[PDB]
Amino acid sequence: MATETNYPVPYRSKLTEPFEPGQTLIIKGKTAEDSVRFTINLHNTSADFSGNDVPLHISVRFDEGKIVFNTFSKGEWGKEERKSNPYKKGDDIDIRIRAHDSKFSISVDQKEVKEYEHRVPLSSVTHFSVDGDILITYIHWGGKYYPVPYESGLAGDGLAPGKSLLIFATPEKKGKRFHINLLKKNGDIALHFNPRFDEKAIVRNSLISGEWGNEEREGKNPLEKGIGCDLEFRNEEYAFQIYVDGERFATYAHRLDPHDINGLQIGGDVEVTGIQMV
Ligand SMILES: CC(=O)N[C@@H]1[C@@H](O)[C@H](O[C@@H]2O[C@H](CO)[C@H](O)[C@H](O)[C@H]2O)[C@@H](CO)O[C@H]1O
Repeated sequence: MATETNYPVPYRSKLTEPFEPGQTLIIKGKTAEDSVRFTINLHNTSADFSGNDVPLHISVRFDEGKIVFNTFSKGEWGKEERKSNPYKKGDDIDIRIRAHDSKFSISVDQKEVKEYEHRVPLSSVTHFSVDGDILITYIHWGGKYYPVPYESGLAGDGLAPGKSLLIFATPEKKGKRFHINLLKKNGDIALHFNPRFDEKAIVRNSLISGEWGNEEREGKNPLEKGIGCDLEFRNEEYAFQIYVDGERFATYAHRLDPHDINGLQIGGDVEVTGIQMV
C-alpha cells in the first residue's frame, strides 16, 4: 500500500445510469514490484446486495502472466477466456472497456486485445469495482458513439483560458489523415490540428477570414494507426498546450484572441469515443 488520496481500493461505484453501447470505462493505475494481481468487475446489484451477477470479470495476473475474462451468473462462473498480460510487475496500467451491442471491446495500453461477447444482459451492469494490488490514478466512464464528421458547440463559455478540451480517439487502421478544428463564431478556426500519417507529421494552422496561415509542423508524430490516443487541448495565456497521451506534443501561439472558442469539428479517418471539457 502506498498513498491514498482518491480512488482507494477496494473501489466500488454505482452507475448513475445503465452502461450502454458506445460508452467506455477507463481505468488507469500503478502497480508495485510485489503486486500479484488485481481485478476489474462490472457487476449487478441494485444498491449493495453483493453476490449478484457479474457481467464481465477481468483478472490481470502477474503470477500467471495473463489477463483473464469471465462471467458469473445464476450462482456460477462460466469458462474463462485468456490473453497474454503485457505488463511486468510495476509499471503503469491502462485498461479500457467499451460496450457495444454484442460484446465488450477491451484495450490494454490503448491497443484492442479482447472482444468479449455478452454472455448475460449488459443492462444488468449497475456497478463497477476495482480491487487488488493496484493504486488507481484515473477512472472515467462515459462517451458514446460519436458520428464523424462531427460538429458541435462548446458549452456556454467554450474552451476558455484555464480550460482544456479532452478527446479520446483512434486513428483508423487504414486511415491517411484526420483533423480537429477549434473555432470561433464567425467560422474562423483558432486551431486546426491535422495529423497526416502519409506525411509523418501533424500540421497545425489557423483559418482567418477564409485564408490559411503559416502552418507549424515537425515534432515527430506521436500517433499511430489503430491505436487509441488521449488528445488534450489546453487553452493557456499565450498558447494552446497540446498534449498527446499525457505528454506535451507542442505549443501553438494564439493567432486569434482566445476566449469565445465554442465550436468544434472533427473529420477525416478517425473514430471518436469521448469528448470532455475539463
Ligand atoms: C480540403 C482542404 O481545403 N484541405 C486543406 C489542405 O489542403 C491544406 O494543406 C495545405 O495546402 C496547401 C495548398 O493549398 C499546401 O500544399 C500546403 O503544403 C498544405 O499544408 C490545409 C492547410 O492550409 O488546409 C486544409 O483545409
